[PDB]
Amino acid sequence: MITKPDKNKTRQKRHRRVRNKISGTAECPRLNIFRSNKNIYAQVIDDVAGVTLASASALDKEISGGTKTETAAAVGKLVAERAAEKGIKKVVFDRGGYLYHGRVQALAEAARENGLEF
Amino acid sequence: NRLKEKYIKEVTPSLVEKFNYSSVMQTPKVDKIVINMGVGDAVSNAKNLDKAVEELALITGQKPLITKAKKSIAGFRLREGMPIGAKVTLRGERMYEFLDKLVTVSLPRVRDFHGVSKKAFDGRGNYTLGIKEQLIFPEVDYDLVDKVRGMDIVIVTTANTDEESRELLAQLGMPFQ
Amino acid sequence: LVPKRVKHRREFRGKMRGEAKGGKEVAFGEWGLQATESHWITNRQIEAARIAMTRYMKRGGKVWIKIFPHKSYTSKAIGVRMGKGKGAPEGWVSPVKRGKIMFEIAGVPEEVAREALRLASHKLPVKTKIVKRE
Amino acid sequence: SIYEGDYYTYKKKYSENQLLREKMIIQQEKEVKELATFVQKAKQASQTNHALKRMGLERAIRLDKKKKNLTKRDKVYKRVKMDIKPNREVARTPLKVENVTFHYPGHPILYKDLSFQISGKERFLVVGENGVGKSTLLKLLMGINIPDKGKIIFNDKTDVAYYSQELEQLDEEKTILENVKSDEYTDWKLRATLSNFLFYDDDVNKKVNVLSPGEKARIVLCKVLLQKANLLILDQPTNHLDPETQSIIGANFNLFEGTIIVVSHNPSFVEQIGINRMLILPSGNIDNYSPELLEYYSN
Amino acid sequence: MKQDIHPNYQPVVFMDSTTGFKFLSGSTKGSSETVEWEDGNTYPLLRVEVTSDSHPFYTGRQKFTQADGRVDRFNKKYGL
Amino acid sequence: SNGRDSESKRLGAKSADGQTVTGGSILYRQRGTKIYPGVNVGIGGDDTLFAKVDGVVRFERKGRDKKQVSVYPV
Amino acid sequence: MRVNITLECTSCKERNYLTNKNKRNNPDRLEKQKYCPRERKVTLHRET
RNA sequence: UUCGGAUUGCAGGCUGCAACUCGCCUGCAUGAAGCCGGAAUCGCUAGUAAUCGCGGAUCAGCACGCCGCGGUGAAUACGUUC
RNA sequence: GCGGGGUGGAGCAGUCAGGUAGCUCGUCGGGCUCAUAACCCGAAGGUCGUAGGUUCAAAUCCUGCCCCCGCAACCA
RNA sequence: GUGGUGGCGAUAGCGAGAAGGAUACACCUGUUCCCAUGCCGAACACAGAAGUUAAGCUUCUUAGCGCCGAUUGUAGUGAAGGGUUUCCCUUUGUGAGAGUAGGACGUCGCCACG
RNA sequence: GCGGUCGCCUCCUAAAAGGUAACGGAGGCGCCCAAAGGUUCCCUCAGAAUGGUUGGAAAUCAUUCGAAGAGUGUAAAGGCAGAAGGGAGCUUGACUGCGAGACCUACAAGUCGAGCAGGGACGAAAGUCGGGCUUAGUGAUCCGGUGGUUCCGCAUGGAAGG
RNA sequence: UGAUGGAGGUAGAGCACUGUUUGGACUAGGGGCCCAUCUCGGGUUACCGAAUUCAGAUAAACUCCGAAUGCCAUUCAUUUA
Ligand SMILES: Nc1ncnc2c1ncn2[C@@H]1O[C@H](COP(=O)(O)OP(=O)(O)OP(=O)(O)O)[C@@H](O)[C@H]1O
Ligand SMILES: [K+]
Ligand SMILES: [K+]
Ligand SMILES: [K+]
Ligand SMILES: [K+]
Ligand SMILES: [K+]
Ligand SMILES: [K+]
Ligand SMILES: [K+]
Ligand SMILES: [K+]
Ligand SMILES: [Mg+2]
Ligand SMILES: [Mg+2]
Ligand SMILES: [Mg+2]
Ligand SMILES: [Mg+2]
Ligand SMILES: [Mg+2]
Ligand SMILES: [Mg+2]
Ligand SMILES: [Mg+2]
Ligand SMILES: [Mg+2]
Ligand SMILES: [Mg+2]
Ligand SMILES: [Mg+2]
Ligand SMILES: [Mg+2]
Ligand SMILES: [Zn+2]
Repeated sequence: MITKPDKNKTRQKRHRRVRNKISGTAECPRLNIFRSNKNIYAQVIDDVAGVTLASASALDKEISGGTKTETAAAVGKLVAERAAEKGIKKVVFDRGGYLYHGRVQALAEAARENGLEF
Repeated sequence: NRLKEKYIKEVTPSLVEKFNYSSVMQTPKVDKIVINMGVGDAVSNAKNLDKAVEELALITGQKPLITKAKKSIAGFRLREGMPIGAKVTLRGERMYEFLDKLVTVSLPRVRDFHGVSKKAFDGRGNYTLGIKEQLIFPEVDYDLVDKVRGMDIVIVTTANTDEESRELLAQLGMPFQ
Repeated sequence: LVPKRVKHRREFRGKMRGEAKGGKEVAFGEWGLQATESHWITNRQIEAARIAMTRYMKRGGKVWIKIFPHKSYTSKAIGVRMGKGKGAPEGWVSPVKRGKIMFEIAGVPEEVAREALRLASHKLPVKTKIVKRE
Repeated sequence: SIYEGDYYTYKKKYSENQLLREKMIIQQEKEVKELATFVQKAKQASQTNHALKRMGLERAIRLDKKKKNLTKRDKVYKRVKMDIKPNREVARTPLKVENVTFHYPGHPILYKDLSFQISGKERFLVVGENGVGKSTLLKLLMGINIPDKGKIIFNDKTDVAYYSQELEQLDEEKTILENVKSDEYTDWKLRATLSNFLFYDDDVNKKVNVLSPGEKARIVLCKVLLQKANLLILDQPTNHLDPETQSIIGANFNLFEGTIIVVSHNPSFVEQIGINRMLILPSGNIDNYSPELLEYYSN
Repeated sequence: MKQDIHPNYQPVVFMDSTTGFKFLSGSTKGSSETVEWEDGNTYPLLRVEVTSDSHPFYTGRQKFTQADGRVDRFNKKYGL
Repeated sequence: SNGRDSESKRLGAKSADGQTVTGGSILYRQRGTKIYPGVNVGIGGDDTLFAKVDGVVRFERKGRDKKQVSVYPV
Repeated sequence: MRVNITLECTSCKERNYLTNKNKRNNPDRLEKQKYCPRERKVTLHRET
């Protein structure tokens, strides 16, 4: 008998504290990241309005796929260009309670390169 | 790999059949093994703790975590944070290897060995074996030990019931009384 | 009767206004002694009332003392001028407000109960009346 | 403080000054005690005795002014305390040296077929002059030097403690406490003994590199004491030690219940130890100790 | 697994000298004697005299005679 | 012996709800965070709530059992 | 034993900062990287 | 300790009606204190002290005791202050 | 309320200024003596009133508490 | 329908029980990789898709716990008065806590995949 | 008169803003930390039950229950489990020149402060940092010491002295 | 003065925390006491009884709650100055 904590629950416990000093505005939306064992998702959200201005993920059918790190980089590029189309340039990067090390870091760097200012 | 192979091959189907599990995921398994050596003599001489730590590391194959007294107790001449007692955690392949060696070699070498207890269950399917003395593990070398000492080996499994835990441990080989 | 401990050695005299907050009805016993006025009751008075009640009952039945002298009161010795801090603790009292059931009794015929409660009331400093369990 | 004269004159002048200072502090304490005793008497008198209560407060003011001008007696500097005891017992033949020859490669043989035998609980003095082989012989016994010829045998009952001449047993980089760290002694035991050697509190965390030669000598001696050996190979132990500590060292060794192989050019230290047999160098001569030591020195 | 802090750990084979029961498991101790093993591999061999198979308790049969009754001692003593 | 006490610290609210206040005005003095700082409201080194901007003060409830102060410019 | 100390810029020898330290816990002279207003840049300040 | 031979377990030999209280002895096993003994104190002047055995009376059985026998075999005595 | 003290059986050090528990008498045992005393030789006897802090370490420093001793507890 | 992400006082919860993984989320397979354990690839990080709804997870049932909670009455009390005035009473306004009827196993949004 | 007290912090008195006295009821302060500060990241307690060598009520170990019953250097109150509690890495913002505007207030003082500039610490970034969970840990002027100073320098240059 | 919005923990009330506290149920444990001791293995007082639970109280320095008033403020409304 031993219980293995829900990793998503632990993520969200950290993510609340992260969000306490990160919020999305119309002129500086929140770039939230969510990570799955299979996929990864990015959302540009306006917390004031509570609406996802733009979205990208490993299910867009525009990302051919590959290694999960490479999929994250492709998703980062895709969200950056979609956000640019909607005129969104500056963003505040919400790492969603993860560690800014691997897949999330690759996604963030892809977004930075493709034009999101942060 | 012997004990892991034994488990996955023989034990898993046997437990599945015995306990009528809908899905294989329900099969109890040894999650981890935590071996704790409580050294109160550290207060008198830290070298006692150092020798105990060296013995435990040799026995286990991993550097132990040197636990510290969470509270200061005058009864034992103990101040909070004093490095009294050590432990090691073993999972996966190292866990299986150490458990197999304990079953085969170390247990027979125990003085006047008549088996292991059959009641040291927490009530949730986790067992603990209280070793009275070292020198039963072949790695000890029976000579380096200036002072003989014991330990407590806690086997933590996913078994929900003491019954399932007992079956798994027996199948893995446990000389219950 | 004295508390084993007190958080504060000295305490305000206080004010007794209105009915008792609780314990106005007989809980355990068959009969009870209800105070019709508000007044301090010393541990000495409680003990005197208890002795009277029990002795008349012949130590039979059961007796409950609902009140307890939680509060402490101090005093100043004769020949001491006003000031120089509060006086040293002297005695213990229970502030009893009208409607409180100070004593309860059971296990005895009604005449014995009424007579025992009458003796206890005469020992106490408050006007009282007899009440039956509902 | 600078005096005119010699060492004795300084001691005479100093001893008198501390005596005259001590008497001053005594009399200042008596007057304070006198006032204190009266202040208390007034304090406990009846509140109705107005005059006594008044006088008590007046003397309380004088008592306060006294206690604020009362010279503190300087704490007398504490002397070293040594209690060297052997764990085990000496044998009748602690050390056997037989036909031992040794030469430093490229230099004349210091001694040829040197053979001596110590008896146990014996004060053995290795006499000689500078550059004659005294320290070489002691290094030979410990094992620092391997004998060119012969054998050196220690009885299994013999534990040996070595005090090197040049203080080569201390780590300058480490602290005092780190140097004395041993598997057989706990922390407070180390601190207690270091306090007996005048290393108090955070004085044990000082690096050995900043200590004076004399303070380092105490650490080496402390290491020797903590061994609790029954054979003491000491090479000029009193070197670097202040005259007071030398007498303490000699007196305690005299009472040591074990064998002592000592080298010392200090005439006072050898007298206190009470040497039994002296070994002269370079002319090997195992001899009974006596004022004939002077005869060898003359010759 | 951290590097350079764990005691040297190596695979090793154990054989029960009495019965010859074999098993491969890791250990801190190393054996100069080495043996072959299935899969075409060799490992250091740490021979052991007492193992589960050899030890009486695992077998379930006891080597000891369990001593004698005192009257039986007396029976053999006086031929009775 | 009793008879000691410290000067009162004049804690409490210093601006009413619905009042207009200039930037930097102290809204609330407190020990600890009895009331939390909301929008455009900062909390000082000693838990004093002040307005970061000019606006009207509003005391709201932060959830079930916590209060909060916000300053809304017009 | 805790005592107030002055930190002086090692470059311009300007007594710039005032602080305090426990001698027992920090026997050696304290050193910090602090802004030197005279030189208007961060420099090594050592206790005197 | 290959000194020591207590204590203890086992297994036995005898005598006796009988060996637990409570005999002696034997074999195996175990292997205690003890490293030459504080204040003080004892015997002995030659075949003596020391030391080595042997026999005996008592006695079914049972002595490190007692009586007796021989083997080997010393040191010291200046002197009578105490 | 003001002081003084709690260490071996008794009396006292040691406390200030942290390292290691002592002196005297007394007690127990053995000697000497015809016997007792004196004398001689051994041994025991306290975790320092107590509970917590400070320290690496407390008989020792800090705090409280409990005991015992002396004084005071009201003045024209 | 599922998965992200929010707003609103738990009427959003807790407990118990039931169903599902098509997708998705998960467990799950390993440590070669960046990275990591004051020891452990348990965690964190990485690579992958053998099996499972077992667990989490989502949906559903349930008022057992927690939560919300009307009306009436009462205590208290502002104002105006009275009395035998430590206290008590009267007129007028306000009006709890407690106790209860009852509510409630959430609702209001955005996005991606269906 | 004797005893007690004199300044600062916390609570109750204090009558639900603030303030409010008594020789009223209770406690603390005259410091501490070179990390017990800043930042980034990460973590969640106390006790209980059960099982387990020394080990005993109670040392360390494991599962479960457990919303705070812990901890927060230090009194109490307030606050804190989105941590202010705890661990680790790097660091010195425990910065310099200030400071709109407030609180408090007889004065002298005391308290808070966004924000600007300079030059930095941490972080990928957002951003945080002008000491510490908050509130005690302090003393006017005169006089003197030490350092800096493009200030003055009794005819002028220095000096002395400011 | 009315309307509106606020901050606060008093009266009252309450036991959700902290003290104080009554009775009932049960009992760890403690006290006696016997047998049997290896204090040890038990059987007992309706002996004292922790903790839990049921019922019932209590508080200036207790609060899950919580007024009436008073207080702060409104480019508000009426009157007034
Ligand atoms: N490591 C060495 N290498 C070469 N020669 C040496 C060495 N050590 C000593 N010698 C020589 O040995 C000779 C004597 O040796 P040793 O060190 O014993 O002198 P000593 O007896 O200790 O004299 P002292 O202590 O009074 O100075 C010296 O002349 C010296 O030069
Ligand atoms: K009456
Ligand atoms: K017999
Ligand atoms: K015979
Ligand atoms: K894994
Ligand atoms: K499931
Ligand atoms: K519900
Ligand atoms: K840090
Ligand atoms: K109250
Ligand atoms: Mg030399
Ligand atoms: Mg105050
Ligand atoms: Mg601050
Ligand atoms: Mg011998
Ligand atoms: Mg004769
Ligand atoms: Mg209500
Ligand atoms: Mg008021
Ligand atoms: Mg107020
Ligand atoms: Mg802190
Ligand atoms: Mg001039
Ligand atoms: Mg009230
Ligand atoms: Zn500079």
